[PDB]
Amino acid sequence: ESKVVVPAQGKKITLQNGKLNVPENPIIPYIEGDGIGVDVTPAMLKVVDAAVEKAYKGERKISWMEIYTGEKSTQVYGQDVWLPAETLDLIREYRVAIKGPLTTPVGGGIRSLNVALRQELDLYICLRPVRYYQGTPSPVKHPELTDMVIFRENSEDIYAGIEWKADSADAEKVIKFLREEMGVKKIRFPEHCGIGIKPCSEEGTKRLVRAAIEYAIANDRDSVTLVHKGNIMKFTEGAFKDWGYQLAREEFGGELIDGGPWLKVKNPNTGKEIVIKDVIADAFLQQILLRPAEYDVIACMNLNGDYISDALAAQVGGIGIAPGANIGDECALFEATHGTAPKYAGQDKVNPGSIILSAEMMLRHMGWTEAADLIVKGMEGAINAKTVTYDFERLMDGAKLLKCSEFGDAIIENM
Amino acid sequence: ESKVVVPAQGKKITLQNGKLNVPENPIIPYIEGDGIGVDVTPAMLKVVDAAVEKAYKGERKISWMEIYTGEKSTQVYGQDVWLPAETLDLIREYRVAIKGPLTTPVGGGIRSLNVALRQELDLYICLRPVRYYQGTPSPVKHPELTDMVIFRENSEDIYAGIEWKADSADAEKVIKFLREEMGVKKIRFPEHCGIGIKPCSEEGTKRLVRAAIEYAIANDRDSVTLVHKGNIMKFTEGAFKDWGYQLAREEFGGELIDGGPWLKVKNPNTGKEIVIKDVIADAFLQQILLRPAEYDVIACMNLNGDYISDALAAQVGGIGIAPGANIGDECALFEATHGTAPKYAGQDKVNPGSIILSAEMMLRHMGWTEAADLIVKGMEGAINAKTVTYDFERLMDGAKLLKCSEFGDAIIENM
Ligand SMILES: NC(=S)c1ccc[n+]([C@@H]2O[C@H](COP(=O)([O-])OP(=O)(O)OC[C@H]3O[C@@H](n4cnc5c(N)ncnc54)[C@H](OP(=O)(O)O)[C@@H]3O)[C@@H](O)[C@H]2O)c1
Ligand SMILES: NC(=S)c1ccc[n+]([C@@H]2O[C@H](COP(=O)([O-])OP(=O)(O)OC[C@H]3O[C@@H](n4cnc5c(N)ncnc54)[C@H](OP(=O)(O)O)[C@@H]3O)[C@@H](O)[C@H]2O)c1
Ligand SMILES: [Ca+2]
Ligand SMILES: [Ca+2]
Repeated sequence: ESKVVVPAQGKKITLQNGKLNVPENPIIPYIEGDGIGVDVTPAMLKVVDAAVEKAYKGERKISWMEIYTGEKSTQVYGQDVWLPAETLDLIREYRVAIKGPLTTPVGGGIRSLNVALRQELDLYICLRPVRYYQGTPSPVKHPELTDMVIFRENSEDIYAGIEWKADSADAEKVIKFLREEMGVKKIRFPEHCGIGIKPCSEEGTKRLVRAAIEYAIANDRDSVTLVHKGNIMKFTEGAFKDWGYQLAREEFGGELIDGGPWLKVKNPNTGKEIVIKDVIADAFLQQILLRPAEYDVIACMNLNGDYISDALAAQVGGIGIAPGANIGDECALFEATHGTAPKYAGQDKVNPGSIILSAEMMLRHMGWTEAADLIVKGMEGAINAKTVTYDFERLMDGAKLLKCSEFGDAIIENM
Repeated sequence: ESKVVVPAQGKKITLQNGKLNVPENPIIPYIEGDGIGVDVTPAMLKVVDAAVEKAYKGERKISWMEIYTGEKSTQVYGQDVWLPAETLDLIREYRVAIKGPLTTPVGGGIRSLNVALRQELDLYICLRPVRYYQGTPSPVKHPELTDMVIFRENSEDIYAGIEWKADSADAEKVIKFLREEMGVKKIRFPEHCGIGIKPCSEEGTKRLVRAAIEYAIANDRDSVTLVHKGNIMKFTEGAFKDWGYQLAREEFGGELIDGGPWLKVKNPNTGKEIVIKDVIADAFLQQILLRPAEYDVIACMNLNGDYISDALAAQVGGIGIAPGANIGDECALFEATHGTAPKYAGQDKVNPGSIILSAEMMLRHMGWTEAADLIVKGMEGAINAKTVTYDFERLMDGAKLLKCSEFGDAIIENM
């Protein structure tokens, strides 16, 4: 049977014509998450409820509905149930959901549950905004210069999970086919050799870049940068870059700037010129440290987006406070972006900032911008007050050490 | 015919039993490089000659021999000669060589000439040391904490150059084979889809990691860190990690630290315990900013090494002064690690620091440690004197602006 309880009071969010219809009493599924999920999720629930309560004076209220994935799912549904079918059904049915960090088992041939959720629900946009909160300790001199939004492709690239183990019958079969049927001469050592496949498609690329450009338009951003390693991977990474520029030209009236290759796209709402440009991935990892102010919206493939989002989070001292969304055409899943940190689980110690800012993204996605703004306001005030969790406090002079739950309260206090 | 002139005075370096036999008058092939190669290469030649002259009081002298690759090769050997066979022969024959940056053409289906040199000569180690020079402007607060040596695998990974263009007959053929014969269900969009292949082998992994560990032993370093994304790419990146730890156990008496997974390897020369450990790639890009002091020698695959070496160079304000070597069992090629920057070519403007420090690596590789030490000493003094090229000067208060050639002289002045 199902162990999920549909809330008595509460109504389902619907989708008509690519627009969400959010009732005053939306049911929002949430996954508590394993490890420190037990610490950060309740802090998130309280902070969100408070922002919603304050923003709309009791007129609106989320009906939270617990659903399962990860270690907790095995405890609820039994031994080998890490990702129950009903969880996929419920996220699609209720349109908007949030999760803590997840335990994926090792030794049982199971692939990342985070990636499973993204792929099964076709949540092809991994959306990671990275900004600086004044007062956050940072290893760089000018973290305030970083204000970027990463659009990471979620459905393709080496993340597809297509690979075969060295010395397996399947690997030999693939290698045999490549060498004998495809005439491949470039495998340096064809014995005891693992093999992985990297796909990149026009449709996959264009739906991702389309979203990145519409976002820049909607939020009056200054540029979209395609980041790629196309000089070495001509037909995957290079094709991503070419398809990206082509989409700009074909759907958004992009026009050559000078002799190229950059394009200008006219914001139909503000008349601002949005620059469409590109940077090679290795150079980009240097540019985000050396010239962060020159970058805004980023569009890139799965693996590059993984690396870029994490490298940027570290700049802004945001390793434990980086928000994230996974968005598709039919539903969306917001998430803590850190791991399960089991050594601290239950100690009410870790930073709930990441999952709280993903909840800020969730509220904004719902059109509840007022409540979202209150969360941003609360976060800004609490950090500026130097009333923070251990991860910040240990890097600061004369700050005040707060528990996880207490930092949640400090956010509410600063709304 | 050949347009290379073998120097009248000078003798060939030989190799016996994995040990270089370097005469007092070694012939060293060099490739000038395109674009700013014309600026940085002569500065390198002068600085090296001066260090060698001073170190050994005229007893030793390099006989430089120009050889060709890139744009200059087409001017010397004709239209489509970007990489003449003789260049590969000469680098292998003379054992040690150095190059400026290279022009690879676009639009002619030619792959990276840098990668061509590495693969054709089986230079399977890309060696990139990253340290801080006092006085260098840096975007981070504590660049002095960064002192790492990157061992980047050079012969495998997606760099192999194995891929087919979307909509090509070959791509369809591969995709057909994967779906129908291999039962692949994970290609999200199989139409208009480019495909690349990622190989990783036991032999490829182990020769790279073996070198990294022998280096840590020889240079009394504190740890070797395997960096990988093995949680997503189990059979390539994950296999690299497993093979790395296994090599440590099997060849260097690595023993479990606590419950693992880290190992300790006893330095047979100093008795120091070298830690063998591992970090996931996205987290590692955060750790190099947040905990740089915890890292020393790094061993990783081709693409990850590309990104890591560049991200680290940016930390230490070393984007134009990062040295690099490509080392195999039979020869070695030292290189400027920046591009050709054609907008400045011939202006005697850019930083020759990168190619000069690669020449420092070359001299050290030759066993000429005294001359190498003089280059390090000169570089340290010149930068500390704030007498530097435009790339440093523009980031500094009250420094003195020097031309490329003049910075070369300043290095000599500080020896
Ligand atoms: N099979 C599983 S579950 C698996 C395995 C590997 C990777 N991953 C994935 O890779 C990512 C990293 O996970 P992981 O397991 O390797 O890292 P974790 O062990 O979960 O966390 C590593 C460290 O990050 C810091 N940290 C994490 N969350 C924090 C918070 N909210 N506040 C303050 N500090 C925090 C803590 O650092 P300090 O100890 O220094 O304070 C913690 O010890 C996650 O997305 C995870 O899903 C998953
Ligand atoms: N087909 C070819 S040749 C190709 C194409 C793409 C990439 N690549 C490879 O990718 C890497 C980057 O090359 P690229 O062509 O994209 O970059 P480049 O145009 O060669 O250089 C880009 C910028 O880097 C800075 N720079 C480079 N060398 C410097 C030095 N010695 N001193 C001071 N500043 C320096 C300059 O920045 P500022 O203008 O700000 O002062 C320069 O404008 C190279 O390894 C290259 O081989 C090659
Ligand atoms: Ca990540
Ligand atoms: Ca590079």
